[PDB]
Amino acid sequence: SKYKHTVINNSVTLVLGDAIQIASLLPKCILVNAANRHLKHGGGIAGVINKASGGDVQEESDEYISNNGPLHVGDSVLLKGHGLADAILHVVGPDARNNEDAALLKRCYKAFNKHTIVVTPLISAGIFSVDPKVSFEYLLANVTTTTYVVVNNEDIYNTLAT
Ligand SMILES: NC(=O)c1ccc[n+]([C@@H]2O[C@H](COP(=O)([O-])OP(=O)(O)OC[C@H]3O[C@@H](n4cnc5c(N)ncnc54)[C@H](O)[C@@H]3O)[C@@H](O)[C@H]2O)c1
Repeated sequence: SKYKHTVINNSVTLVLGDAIQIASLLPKCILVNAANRHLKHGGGIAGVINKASGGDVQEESDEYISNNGPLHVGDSVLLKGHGLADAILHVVGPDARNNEDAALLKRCYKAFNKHTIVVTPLISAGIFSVDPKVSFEYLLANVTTTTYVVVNNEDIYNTLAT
């Protein structure tokens, strides 16, 4: 403890708190960023990750994109951790505002499985406007590695913890 949490299965623990704070706690982990195709970290969790790095994350992201072009929806890229974690896995969830289908979360969450310990927000559950329950279902269905799923909204936590 130290945070409110529910163990869902052998792999997944749901945590009420801040993903950055949970990632700092763990000696070894990857932190997941809920990113857009251009890795422009203007807001949401992406914004808070970038600011916690003092803009180091945006700097790196720009270099990656500048040289490699935009990601596809459902793609991910493992980049440096900038002291927040061992590395940051930037994952591009579907944006329901752009009629992108929630089923692309399968690709997002499968990318977790090659990592030993993952700390993640619910992908697409913010401004990308996927039902948190739907995002969580896709996570449980596809994630097979040790994962701390961190939500900062107690009402969302209660819904998913039932
Ligand atoms: N031009 C641009 O900058 C541009 C354009 C289009 C889209 N977008 C991006 O789309 C992104 C992704 O949307 P999304 O829904 O996948 O992301 P998200 O940040 O919006 O939401 C993910 C979930 O995690 C929660 N959360 C937020 N901060 C948290 C924290 N500290 N710890 C744990 N949980 C936290 C949110 O409340 C939400 O439930 C935006 O953050 C933004 O970067 C940006």
